[PDB]
Amino acid sequence: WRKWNVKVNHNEKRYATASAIAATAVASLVLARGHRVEKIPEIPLVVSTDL
Amino acid sequence: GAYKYLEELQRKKQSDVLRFLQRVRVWEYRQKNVIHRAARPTRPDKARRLGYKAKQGFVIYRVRVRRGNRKRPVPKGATYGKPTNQGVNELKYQRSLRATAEERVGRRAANLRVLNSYWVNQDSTYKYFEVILVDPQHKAIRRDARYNWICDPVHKHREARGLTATGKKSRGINKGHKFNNTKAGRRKTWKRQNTLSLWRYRK
Amino acid sequence: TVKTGIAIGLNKGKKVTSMTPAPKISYKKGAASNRTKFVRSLVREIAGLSPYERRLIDLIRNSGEKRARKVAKKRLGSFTRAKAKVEEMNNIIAASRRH
Amino acid sequence: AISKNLPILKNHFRKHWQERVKVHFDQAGKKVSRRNARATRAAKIAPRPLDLLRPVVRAPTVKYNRKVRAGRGFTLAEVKAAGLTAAYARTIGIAVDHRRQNRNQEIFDANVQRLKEYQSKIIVFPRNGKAPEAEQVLSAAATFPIAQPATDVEARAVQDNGESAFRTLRLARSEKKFRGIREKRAREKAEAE
Amino acid sequence: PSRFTKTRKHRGHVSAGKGRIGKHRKHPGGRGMAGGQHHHRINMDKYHPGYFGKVGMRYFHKQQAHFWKPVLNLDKLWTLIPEDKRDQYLKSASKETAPVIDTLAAGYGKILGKGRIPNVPVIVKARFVSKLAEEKIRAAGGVVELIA
RNA sequence: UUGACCUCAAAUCAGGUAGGAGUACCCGCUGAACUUAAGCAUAUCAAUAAGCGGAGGAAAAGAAACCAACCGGGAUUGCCUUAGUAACGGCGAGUGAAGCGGCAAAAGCUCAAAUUUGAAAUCUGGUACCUUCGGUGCCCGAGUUGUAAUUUGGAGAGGG
RNA sequence: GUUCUUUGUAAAGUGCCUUCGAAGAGUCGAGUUGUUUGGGAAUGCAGCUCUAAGUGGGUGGUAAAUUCCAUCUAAAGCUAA
RNA sequence: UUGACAUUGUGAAGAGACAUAGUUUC
Ligand SMILES: [Mg+2]
Ligand SMILES: [Mg+2]
Ligand SMILES: [Mg+2]
Ligand SMILES: [Mg+2]
Ligand SMILES: [Mg+2]
Ligand SMILES: [Mg+2]
Ligand SMILES: [Mg+2]
Ligand SMILES: [Mg+2]
Ligand SMILES: [Mg+2]
Ligand SMILES: [Mg+2]
Ligand SMILES: [Mg+2]
Ligand SMILES: [Mg+2]
Ligand SMILES: [Mg+2]
Ligand SMILES: [Mg+2]
Ligand SMILES: [Mg+2]
Ligand SMILES: [Mg+2]
Ligand SMILES: [Mg+2]
Ligand SMILES: [Mg+2]
Ligand SMILES: [Mg+2]
Ligand SMILES: [Mg+2]
Ligand SMILES: [Mg+2]
Ligand SMILES: [Mg+2]
Ligand SMILES: [Mg+2]
Ligand SMILES: [Mg+2]
Ligand SMILES: [Mg+2]
Ligand SMILES: [Mg+2]
Ligand SMILES: [Mg+2]
Ligand SMILES: [Mg+2]
Ligand SMILES: [Mg+2]
Ligand SMILES: [Mg+2]
Ligand SMILES: [Mg+2]
Ligand SMILES: [Mg+2]
Ligand SMILES: [Mg+2]
Ligand SMILES: [Mg+2]
Ligand SMILES: [Mg+2]
Ligand SMILES: [Mg+2]
Ligand SMILES: [Mg+2]
Ligand SMILES: [Mg+2]
Ligand SMILES: [Mg+2]
Ligand SMILES: [Mg+2]
Ligand SMILES: [Mg+2]
Ligand SMILES: [Mg+2]
Ligand SMILES: [Mg+2]
Ligand SMILES: [Mg+2]
Ligand SMILES: [Mg+2]
Ligand SMILES: [Mg+2]
Ligand SMILES: [Mg+2]
Ligand SMILES: [Mg+2]
Ligand SMILES: [Mg+2]
Ligand SMILES: [Mg+2]
Repeated sequence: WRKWNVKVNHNEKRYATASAIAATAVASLVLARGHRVEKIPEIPLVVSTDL
Repeated sequence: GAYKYLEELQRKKQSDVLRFLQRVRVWEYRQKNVIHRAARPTRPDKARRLGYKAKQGFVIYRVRVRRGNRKRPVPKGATYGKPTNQGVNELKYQRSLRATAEERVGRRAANLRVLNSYWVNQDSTYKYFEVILVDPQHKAIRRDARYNWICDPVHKHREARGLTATGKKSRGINKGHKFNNTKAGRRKTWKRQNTLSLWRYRK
Repeated sequence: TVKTGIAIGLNKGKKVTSMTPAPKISYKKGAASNRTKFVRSLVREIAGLSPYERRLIDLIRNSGEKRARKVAKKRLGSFTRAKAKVEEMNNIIAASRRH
Repeated sequence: AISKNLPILKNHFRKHWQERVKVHFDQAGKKVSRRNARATRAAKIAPRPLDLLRPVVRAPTVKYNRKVRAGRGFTLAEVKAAGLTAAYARTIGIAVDHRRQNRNQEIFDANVQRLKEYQSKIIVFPRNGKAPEAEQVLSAAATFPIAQPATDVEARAVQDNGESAFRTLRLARSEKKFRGIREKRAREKAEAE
Repeated sequence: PSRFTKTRKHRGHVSAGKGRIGKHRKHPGGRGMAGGQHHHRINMDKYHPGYFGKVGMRYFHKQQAHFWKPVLNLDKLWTLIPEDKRDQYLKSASKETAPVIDTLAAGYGKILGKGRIPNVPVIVKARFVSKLAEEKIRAAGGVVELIA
């Protein structure tokens, strides 16, 4: 009966994922994180719906 | 029919005809064994309103049980503990004398199933009961959509578990504010109200 | 009734166009019936009075209805049953040893 | 064992409580299980919905009586008025409650209407076997939602007849309060020899 | 987490921050609320005056609900109308067509008078009012209509 | 003399059934003290441990002698909540539930008490056959001190 | 889904009129003792003594007398989730 | 150990009351 899971306010959860999405633009972050995007066409990288 | 007559007559236990009857019968029983087969209900109107039927695979046993308090056993009255528990002698027992009645004939006829039971008499030493029983492997019973429930295993020794009418009574099984303690059955609801319920996401 | 339509006072509560339900027969679990009247009548005269009933109708004839009630209250459950028992005992008296 | 300026607490942990700790680790499992149960029952239950037409009903007590809410079942009078018997009603996915009573016409009609709508929006396949497969609408609750009845209009004329609300309350409180005492005076002054 | 905790920091000292003289022992002043009228009284009076003894009448089998009656002050009151509609009523403040506010429908049992509503007329439906709430509501040309 | 009945017996009589085990969970019985109260007896630990009888795959509970006091709800069970609250309590230490509301799941019913009386209409068993979890014929038997159909309070029954 | 027997001078549902309308006892309830409960002039359970009625009975969380009101229908019984 | 109540029924004589017919109690 140790606490295993953790409550996080839903809205704070969203703030976080919103921030996280915003950062998937911003090449230097993507670079800093590992990730070999030093020669992708552009960022955000968007691709055909055909995928 | 005559059963309505028998019913009303039976409520006049102070009446001259009935105390003659009470007095002769109660001597006769006391002469017989403490548990004995009864040939036929002696209150046929009572038996049949508790589920009895004059077909084969229905049985009546008459049984006798001592009256009075449960004297707490214990050598010489010694309790070995706190004062609140030093009683020995005004101690009363939570089951009815009729439960004892049932349970003893029930052990005497383990091939049978106790269906129900009723009071017939008493003196100062004993209460006397007739117990009505059903044979769950009699084909007469095993057929019979009305009684073959009693054939399921869930109903073994109902008398030993508090499931006859006497037992549900003493167990306190009744709806309402007066039965909060004892109703979903008391050990179980205690356990309920003393369980710590923790959620993954603590409430 | 009819409720007043406000939130305190005598017939407090919301007004509602109202209906009154068909009676439930349970609700008549008390009632007589020719059969029970007859059978109870008959058994009574088969088996006659009982000891406390016998002391009761003496008490009445010889000591009044108030001292009968007091004793009958002790004998039975309580006071409302004592009222009934004496009443009944009174009618044994009337009907029988009178007219 | 008492110190500092702290609230007095009441932590009932003086019995062998560690023997009755239920941790719901099986929250996810149960949910899944419960979901599978419903999928299963839906399938077994052919095109029938998973639930029964429940009636409208006004909730008990001063606190919730403002709101209206699903009841157990319809009442012999309701069923009758919607033109059916209860034995049949029971087989046609409708809930029937011999215990409930109608004292209230607005609720009675609401309910009868419900039964009309229900009957019109179902189809009852023939007894035989034929089975013209018809696609199951899972709920019935969702299909026939209980709504809260409109009790007025948004704007309207101001009728101020003059006599204050507060004092009507106080007086009404008052009348009640002295009702018995005035009755004793009525009685006692009636026994004017 | 344990990593941020003084007991990691006490490792190596002898007494774990509990002192050499006084020690850390099981239940020095007794357990729980022990001592209340005796060796813990100074703390109990001060911090908890009121604690021992009785006041007032017992009430057997009290059912809160009986007494359910939330308050709303004039303070708010216009809050019980959604804003789009609010401005429409605020301007064109009038008889003939004034807003009906059902304060029971909003879940309130009593209207009270904290302070100042605009001069606009309201029709206020409620179970109870405070003499002031009504006075004020009326001086704007509204009324209270008593419901249940 | 013969033949019943009632009650009571006996059989290596025909066929069956109980025991013991397991026992996490379940239905009951019986029943502590350590402990807490800074001592201690009421209280607490606890309607707990140990002891005893009895079940299942769940058990128990269950179609209201309920809850309410409302515009009333509506079998039972469980979860969230009511609430560390009403209340109990050397009113000390301590203890402590329920009604409403939301949700999981949903399901409802049968006896007794009734003249079939123009027909005991009911049933165990043996037996022969058969299409064998059973059916039919026949025969002993049960049963009127009442076995079927009909009725269960929501009703419902007899007449028209 | 198919297919074969029609069970039947069988069974059931519904509307109006009339008369009926059986409904559980050493129980309910009461005193007292004891135990238990949050349950307090007594929450349940049990022993002993008393022991009902039928427009009755139970309950309505402060004892009692009176008068009403509300609500169920006990002392028998089965039942999946 | 002592009392009351229940187990507990039947006669007869004598006391005891509606207040010198016998229901009732010792
Ligand atoms: Mg036999
Ligand atoms: Mg001991
Ligand atoms: Mg004690
Ligand atoms: Mg089963
Ligand atoms: Mg409790
Ligand atoms: Mg937390
Ligand atoms: Mg706890
Ligand atoms: Mg402890
Ligand atoms: Mg677990
Ligand atoms: Mg559902
Ligand atoms: Mg088909
Ligand atoms: Mg921490
Ligand atoms: Mg760490
Ligand atoms: Mg560190
Ligand atoms: Mg340091
Ligand atoms: Mg340092
Ligand atoms: Mg260090
Ligand atoms: Mg240091
Ligand atoms: Mg320190
Ligand atoms: Mg040290
Ligand atoms: Mg205190
Ligand atoms: Mg405010
Ligand atoms: Mg043999
Ligand atoms: Mg065994
Ligand atoms: Mg104990
Ligand atoms: Mg310990
Ligand atoms: Mg101590
Ligand atoms: Mg100590
Ligand atoms: Mg000590
Ligand atoms: Mg205790
Ligand atoms: Mg044990
Ligand atoms: Mg098994
Ligand atoms: Mg299950
Ligand atoms: Mg079961
Ligand atoms: Mg019923
Ligand atoms: Mg109601
Ligand atoms: Mg319910
Ligand atoms: Mg004190
Ligand atoms: Mg405290
Ligand atoms: Mg306790
Ligand atoms: Mg609900
Ligand atoms: Mg069923
Ligand atoms: Mg009944
Ligand atoms: Mg005990
Ligand atoms: Mg008690
Ligand atoms: Mg009273
Ligand atoms: Mg039965
Ligand atoms: Mg059951
Ligand atoms: Mg003597
Ligand atoms: Mg004897």
